[PDB]
Amino acid sequence: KKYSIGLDIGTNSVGWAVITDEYKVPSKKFKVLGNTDRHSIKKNLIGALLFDSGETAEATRLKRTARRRYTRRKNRICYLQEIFSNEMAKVDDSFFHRLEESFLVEEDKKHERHPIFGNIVDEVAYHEKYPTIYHLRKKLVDSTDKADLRLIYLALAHMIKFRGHFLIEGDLNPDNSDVDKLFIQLVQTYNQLFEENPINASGVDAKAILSARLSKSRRLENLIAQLPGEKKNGLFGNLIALSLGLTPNFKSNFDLAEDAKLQLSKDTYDDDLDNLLAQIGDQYADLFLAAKNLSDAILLSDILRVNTEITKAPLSASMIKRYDEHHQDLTLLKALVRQQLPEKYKEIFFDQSKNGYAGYIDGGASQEEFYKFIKPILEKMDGTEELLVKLNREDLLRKQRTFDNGSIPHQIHLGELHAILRRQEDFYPFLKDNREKIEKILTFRDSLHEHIANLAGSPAIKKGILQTVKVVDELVKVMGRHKPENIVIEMARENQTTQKGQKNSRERMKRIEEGIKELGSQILKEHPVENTQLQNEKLYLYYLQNGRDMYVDQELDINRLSDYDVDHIVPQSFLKDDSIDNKVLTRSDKNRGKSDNVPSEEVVKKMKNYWRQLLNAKLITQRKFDNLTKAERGGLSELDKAGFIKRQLVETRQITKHVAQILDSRMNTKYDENDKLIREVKVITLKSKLVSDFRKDFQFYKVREINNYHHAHDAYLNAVVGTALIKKYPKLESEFVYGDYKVYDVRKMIAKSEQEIGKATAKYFFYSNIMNFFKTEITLANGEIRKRPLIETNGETGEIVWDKGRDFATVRKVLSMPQVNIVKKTEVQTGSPTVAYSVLVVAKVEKGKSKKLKSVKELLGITIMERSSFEKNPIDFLEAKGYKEVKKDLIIKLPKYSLFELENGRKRMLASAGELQKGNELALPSKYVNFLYLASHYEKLKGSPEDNEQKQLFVEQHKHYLDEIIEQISEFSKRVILADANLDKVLSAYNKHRDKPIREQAENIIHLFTLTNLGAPAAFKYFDTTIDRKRYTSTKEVLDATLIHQSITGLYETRIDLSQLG
RNA sequence: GUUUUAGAGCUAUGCUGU
RNA sequence: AACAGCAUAGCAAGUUAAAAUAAGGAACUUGAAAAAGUGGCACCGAGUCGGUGCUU
Repeated sequence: KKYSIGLDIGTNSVGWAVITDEYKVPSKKFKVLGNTDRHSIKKNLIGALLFDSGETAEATRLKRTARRRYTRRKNRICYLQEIFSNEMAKVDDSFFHRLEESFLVEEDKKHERHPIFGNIVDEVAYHEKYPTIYHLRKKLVDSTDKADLRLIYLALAHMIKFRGHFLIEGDLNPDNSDVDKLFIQLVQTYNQLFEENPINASGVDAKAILSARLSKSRRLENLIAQLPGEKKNGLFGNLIALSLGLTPNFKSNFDLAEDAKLQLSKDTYDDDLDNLLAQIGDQYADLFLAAKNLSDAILLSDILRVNTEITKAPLSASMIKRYDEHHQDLTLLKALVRQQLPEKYKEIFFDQSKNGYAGYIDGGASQEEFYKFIKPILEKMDGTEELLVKLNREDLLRKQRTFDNGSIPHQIHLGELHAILRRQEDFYPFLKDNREKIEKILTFRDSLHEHIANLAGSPAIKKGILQTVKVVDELVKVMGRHKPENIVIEMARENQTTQKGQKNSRERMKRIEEGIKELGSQILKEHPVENTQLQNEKLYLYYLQNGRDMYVDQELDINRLSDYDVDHIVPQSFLKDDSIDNKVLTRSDKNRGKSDNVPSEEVVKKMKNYWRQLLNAKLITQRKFDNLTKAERGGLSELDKAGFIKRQLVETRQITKHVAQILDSRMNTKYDENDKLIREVKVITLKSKLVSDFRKDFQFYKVREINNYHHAHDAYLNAVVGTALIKKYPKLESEFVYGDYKVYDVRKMIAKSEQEIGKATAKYFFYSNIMNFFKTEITLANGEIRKRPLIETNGETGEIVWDKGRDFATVRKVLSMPQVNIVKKTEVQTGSPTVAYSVLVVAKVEKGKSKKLKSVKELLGITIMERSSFEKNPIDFLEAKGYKEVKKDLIIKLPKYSLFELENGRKRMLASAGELQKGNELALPSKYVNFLYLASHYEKLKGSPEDNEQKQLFVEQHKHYLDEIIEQISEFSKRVILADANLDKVLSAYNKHRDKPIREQAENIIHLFTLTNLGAPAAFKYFDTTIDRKRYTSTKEVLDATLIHQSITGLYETRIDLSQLG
């Protein structure tokens, strides 16, 4: 019908949900297979999937290769031959036959040994007049005389063999060229991916500093001599060092225990990069990928100082100049060494043993070794002017080919192709006809698996992408091959692992330190605060503010933190951002004025001076002070409004764009009479902050530890928000919906007056905050509350979008729904013996002294050295192992984590051949979940005072809710886990500590949820007592149990009963 | 970075041979 | 004499291109495999999902 699917892709889960126009989750029926009679079943459309990482055939069939690029080359040269064949059979004669047979010696040629034309004359003359290829190419470029079709063929083959990369899309231009703008892009990406400890480059002419002709060390040092805040050992210093050709290290910045050396010119680059990334984390995979575009530009600048003409390759001019210089130095050096200092001449030009000059040209000698060897002679030689500096400048006797013929955009090549074709349009009639096609093939650049492998990242995300694609295909096949109207994609942020929770504290500690030493106030001396206390927002802002209120000149008291209030410089009605850059402290928020704009001018005039000594201390940023004094330049403008719109609705991560492109290409396939792509399935991408604030605002709280439902919860919410946005603002689709859409402007979205023009024009909105229509009342910065219509409808078509009374109840029901599927992906592992996978075998064994045989079933563990021999002849294998009369048909392969269930619906998970794991999940009511979260967050409410006090009364009324949650876990434990002594200790301790404060009770109940937690048994702590794990050694009760084959998503289930077999 | 083939080497001396 | 192969003693000089790449001491069905397929529709309820109607 009308429906949608949200997704949330991470390293540990894939969520999925299905909604309708009213935002209801359908509930349907599916068939049951197996051997019992549990025919009736019915499920929801909400679930999640989990898989464990590790080396596996899946992890290998997503690897890196080259043979494929090589065969791409062979098919493209074959295509060249295909194009040339017909017109040569129509122009040349034995042209093609002689060129293929070139390896044969002069007794079986059956033709003439001169492949150029057929005479001995041209042959040597060819390279005599065209020694370096650039001669030939330049000749075609600026020559109007006739040429040989075969020489054009060879030249064209050369340019396509060395074509380049595709790291930049579109035609070349200053936007995607030059140096300074790319440096600006790098610093902007750094300053975006961090919120802390920034770097400001105010109009530094980076091109003149980086493109200057210096050594590989001095060019690094040159910019490092600026940017005071950073050091050469910093991450930025390592980045800039990497993007020139040195060998930096990656140890100290990421605190790793293994040395990491990486170099772009080195062949093994990507393998080291992805190993590093999979070690550290995938959020940082946007800082190295912005230096591979700066090093390319820098090398282009280094090679192309020249550009005498316009219709030439400046690289070609530079290269031919280099060859001429190489010849000239050949002659001079030759003369000097042979004449002036006659000895050692053989040692330099003929020895070839210690890699002299001839050894460097012909032998396996390297440039650095050659320079080291030739240093002493040049040092001790007389008349060495104009030579020594160019030695360590690396510009002596340079080969025309080095490690820099990859860094090379294909636009220069295609432009020279176009120039050559234009020069020779008419002589060959097919050149004009097929110029478009040859351009198309030489610019032209697979399958779903190959595209998934194409993204540069750790294998975890790639596995997640593959599983996402399979989940999408399954979901679209459930609904009768009907395509959706909206599919939101949203990335799952990784929660802090308590390691990065300290590093940010250290960074803000550095901030407060540098401010305190720059200014000189003894705030730290009067009050000692450590990083465990920097986590307090009000305290850290108090230290940021030196201890003085900014709207009124008076010192702030320390121990009256309850009375103070936190405000926003930008009112939340205009923009929703809560970070430190837009949070300040004051006695009361009533000093801002009576307007809704940035604060009044009457305040800034008084404490301008205070704000200068705040800003020059580097403790606040330029953008922060810009928002502080936004009122002096007129106020809010259309450019600023569009800026906030784009910051709130437009993404910056390219990997999300990549996966969105993958799904858009995979699903959207229909076309029209023209060559336009009919985009019937829209793909919408959002940030996490929207859903986070939605939950925080409308009290749909989420807890992660209780069970695995939160992934699917976020999956539902994201699609819910996305459909409302697309249905509310159709014209803003070009901002977040992917595709080549029609651009728009800033004048049509912004009105002139709030109440005098709002709701009186076709224009959408006036307040810059997009998410205001989610709410029912909009609070202003002055205390006035606005009223929104009960039913929200689109003014253009006339269709409703939002129902206040129905949608909230439906969403609350969806969150309170108790039956949500979770599934663990079963896989076979590929690659103190280790068991690859166990087997189930029925056979006859000897029990007693008379060797009397009886048929049994036992769990035998095949080792990793044994699986192939098991495959070849399991009958005699098991006969040698100790079994007799094995049933080949009844032998069933069992991998790790196979689902077994017993009476009363209890489920068990297999861990090894002699141990077991839990296999059931707890379901808890939404009200109890809410109470648990609120009790855990009594001090960390981080909300308005009225909401906070209402919540604490809510907590303190329902003191019995503790009693029936302890009850709830008790009967469930007695039902399933059967750990009697353990329940005995837990309830004894609980009755012991009944009267202790509700807070301290809360997190310890959360800890006690570990017994019901899914996975291997694990120890935990109560208030003061410890509980040790109870391994499930017995493996007999699984013999009469039942096998349930749980699917990839949980939709289809088939159950096999082990009691009937054997 | 690796392996072969084709890019007529010259002058003066001596040697074997067809 | 011409030429091939040798022992000299000196003099003039370098970057392109096809080829090669691994004997290394979830569950089910048809198919070797690439790959094809397998699980009905509405209503009222809601403790791991239940009931009713139509229809395979």
